[PDB]
Parts: sequence; C-alpha cells; structure tokens
Amino acid sequence: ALTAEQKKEILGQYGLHDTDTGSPEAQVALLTKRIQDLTEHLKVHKHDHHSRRGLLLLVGRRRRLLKYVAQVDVARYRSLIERLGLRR
Amino acid sequence: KNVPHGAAHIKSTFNNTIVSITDPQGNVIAWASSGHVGFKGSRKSTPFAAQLAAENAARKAQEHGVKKVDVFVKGPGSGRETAIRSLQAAGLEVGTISDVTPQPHNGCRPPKRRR
Amino acid sequence: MMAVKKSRKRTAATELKKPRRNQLEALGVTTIDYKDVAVLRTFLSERGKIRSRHVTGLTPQQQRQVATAIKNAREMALLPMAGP
Amino acid sequence: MRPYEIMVILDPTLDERTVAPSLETFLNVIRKDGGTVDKVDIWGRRRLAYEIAKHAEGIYAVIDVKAEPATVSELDRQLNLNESVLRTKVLRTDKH
RNA sequence: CGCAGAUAUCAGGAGGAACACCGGUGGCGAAGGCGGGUCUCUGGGCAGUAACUGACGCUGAGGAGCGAAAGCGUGGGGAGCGAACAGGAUUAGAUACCCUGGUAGUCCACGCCGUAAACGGUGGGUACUAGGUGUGGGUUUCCUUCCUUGGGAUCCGUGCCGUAGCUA
Repeated sequence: ALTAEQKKEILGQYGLHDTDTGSPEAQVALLTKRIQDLTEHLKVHKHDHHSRRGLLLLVGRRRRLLKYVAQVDVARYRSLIERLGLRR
Repeated sequence: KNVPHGAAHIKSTFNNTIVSITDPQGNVIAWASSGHVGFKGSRKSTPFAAQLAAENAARKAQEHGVKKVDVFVKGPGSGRETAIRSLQAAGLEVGTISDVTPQPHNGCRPPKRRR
Repeated sequence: MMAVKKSRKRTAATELKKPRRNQLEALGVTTIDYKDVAVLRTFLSERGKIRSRHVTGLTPQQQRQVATAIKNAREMALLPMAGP
Repeated sequence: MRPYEIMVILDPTLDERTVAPSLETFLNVIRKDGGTVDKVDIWGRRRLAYEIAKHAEGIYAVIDVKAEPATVSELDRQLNLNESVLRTKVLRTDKH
C-alpha cells in the first residue's frame, strides 16, 4: 500500500505547497500511483475481482477530477497530464 | 494359554449390537453377537440381545482365563448399560469406561434424508 | 452488607458478576500467547472442546483471538486435543 | 525489517549441547541479510499432546527475529527440507 | 456381502473432499456469497483531528464488467455421496419414495453460458418525523475502584416491541 513516505514524496513533487491534499494534481497523482501498483498485482492475480472493483472506482474518480480540471483551466489540465504521461 | 486382564469393545448401533474382548494391545480372545445368540433381522436392536450376547462373550472369556476387563463403548445404543450390567453379572471387574463414539471434525459427506 | 445489585453506595463497580464478565482483562492473564498452555486450558472442557461467550463472558475480540491461539496450539501439539 | 517469532519442535534424540549452534548454522544466512535480532528460548524434552512419528516428547524452541519475507520463507524451506525438524510455524509479532 | 476366512479389533502405510466444539437473529462483502491453520499481495468501511481543494455532487438510457448451482469443452484427479441405470421389497400396477450396488457429476487449472423464490418478494441518493429495548465497533466525561454489559452523552451498523401517520 501507500506509506506516509511515498505520499510526502508525491506531495513534494506535485503539491502546490507543502500542506495541500485537496489539490486535484496531488490526488490524481496518488491515485495513478496506486493504480500502477495494483495493475502490477493483477498481472499475477487475474482473479482478485474484489480488488478490481476498487480499481474501477479509482479510475472513475480519477476521470472525474480530470473532468473538473478541464472544466476550469485546460492549461493546468494538460500540464498535469503531460507531467504524468497519461493519454487523457 | 490365557490372559488375566484385558479390554472390551462394545459397538451398539440402531440395528445390531456386538462386543469383543481383547488385550490392551489389540489381540482378541473372544467375541459374540446377537446373530450367534440366535435372534435375526429386526429383533436384535433390543437390549435383551445385548444382555445375552455380552453374557456369552464374558463366559467365553472366563473360559479362556479373564477376570478383569477394560470397557470401551461406541455408538447409538439403547442397551449400553444393559450390556454393562450383563458383564458385571457374568463375574468380571470393570476397569475403565470411556464413551468414545467416533465424531468427525465435519469431514466426509453423510447420505441424504429419509421419509 | 450490600446486595449484588442496588449498588447505590460505592462508585460504579470495577467488579464482575454472573451476567457481566470480561474474564481476561479481569484476571487470570499474562498475555494472549499460544505458548502459555496452562492458561488456555482454562477456556475448555476436559473433553478439549471450547467454551462459548455466554459461558465465559469475553468480547468477540478476545474470544476469537483465544480460539485462534488454542487452534495453533493443537497444531503444534502443545495442548492435548480431543482424539484417540 | 518485519518482526517474527518462530516455533520449532525436534526429536529428543538431539541434545541441548547441539541445539543452538545447529540452528545458528541456518540463521547465519539471515544475520548476513539484516544484522537481525536473533533471540532464542530453549525449554525442551517436553512431553507432547500427541505423538508425531511415535515421539512422546519434543525439544521445543522459540526464535524471535526481525527480518524480511523472503528470508523467513527460505529459512522455513531449509528447515522443513532438513532431516531433523518435526514442525515449524511462523507467526508475526506485529499487529497483523 | 461372507463361510476361499467376513464383521469386529489392533499396528502401519497410501489416498482425496469437507474442515466439529469457536459459531448465533453475530462480523465483512455493492450483489452472489464468505470460516482448519500460517505467510505473502491487495481492497473496503468506521471513528476522531477536522490541517487541504472549494459544489468537483446524485442518477443513469444504451453499454461494459462481476455473478449461486446445475450444465459444456481441453487436461488432471477421483475416498465418500450419487442423476441415470441394475436388482430386491411394498404395490392392483410402481418406469417413485424404502434397501443393496453404482457411471456422468461433485473436486483442481483455463475458458464458456449468464440464468433462480439471484427475497427484505420493498431501486438509488437526501432532510425532518414519539419512544423504549437488547446487541457489534470506535470516541468521550462523572460516582471513580478509576483492574468496570460501570454509568451518561455521541457516531456507525444491526434486530424486537411500539405512537402519530399510512395502507383494500
């Protein structure tokens, strides 16, 4: 799972300042990290459906946050996107 | 030859009753059952069969040289203690009782229900 | 001098009774360990089986913790399980 | 590292003059991984609940460790593949 | 089935499914469902602090995914149970209950189908609306021993009784 160490790393890079958690940038970054790890897990475990549901939920809220940020400021949107390497 | 002290196994079920004498090691000397007593089919669940069977086997063990017995019981038996009374009537000393009816830890599937 | 209930006299008692009991935090304990079999032998019968909560008093937390310990103990033969 | 506490039971044919170094021969592999806290208890020659391979007693032993998952697994593997050990069981000291 | 030496009993070994007492109006899971034990990997929920963004929320045609059991396919394995099926017995006759036996199947891996009384026969989200009573979890203050179904308040989930209200 995610530790305080990893979270503070990601919040040091993507966090607006040292306190922010509600930053959509930070939130999206953490979710995508979590999802990369979980996908590595599901490489082996093709059958952990109870975990795949969590995966889908996280994808849902990820795209919601992206959708919010694009509603607000597409510059910031694509900055974050190119910064994380997503396709959307 | 002979053995002065040994052990006894008593298997009482719904449709039959049977006993066997044996050393504590596992070597039988003598046994009896309701089929050798003479009853047949459906009569031989009653405790009277237990009386007669245990009595005959105890006398056989008296013959082969037994005087004291360890007693081990097993199964649904209407006439367990009936057989016990028959044994202690036959002239034998009750060593130790234990109600080891074999219970499993939720293992092999039993059959279905009847009606 | 006083009754088991109608305890209008002392503070709210730090004592246990027949309905109420939390027997481990109460007394009879060092710590929940599958090592200490003399303690685990108290939550059984002579036939080796395990007690219930409305017999003992434990919370489900302690109950399940202790049962798991017991069961590990029977696996490592530190405790006489019921058998032949 | 993760803390663990291992149990082992052994035949009485061994002796307390052999117990500790015999195990440390294995546990050096872990000591050269973490500088791991090894801490042994020995309270053996103790009668059993029931016989394993017709042994009325065993030489119980408890082994506190702070190590890693791979190392505990490989330890278990070497011990179970050994000719001497009856049992071994592995339990985590921590919350889970 | 035995009378070619059974049943029983004992010593040992081989073996594969299910894992008593904990365990029940009790916990988790969106639903299906979920307990032998240990390790690994991972998910969700609850409470408190309420530091952070600042309405980003709810629903959702279509659509995708999961989904009891029985079934299907390739492979493996196969103790017990047991569709079919054979016999016995009852029966007016019994292709059925009952008895003896017993194949596919139940089990494992990988894929399929995608249904049920899949039921709380109550779609989801939200605010207010008399209470009492047990109960699981976590906070917290007082008689305070402060080792307590302590007691009270509070939050979440779960059952019983019961007002107004509502319903043929």
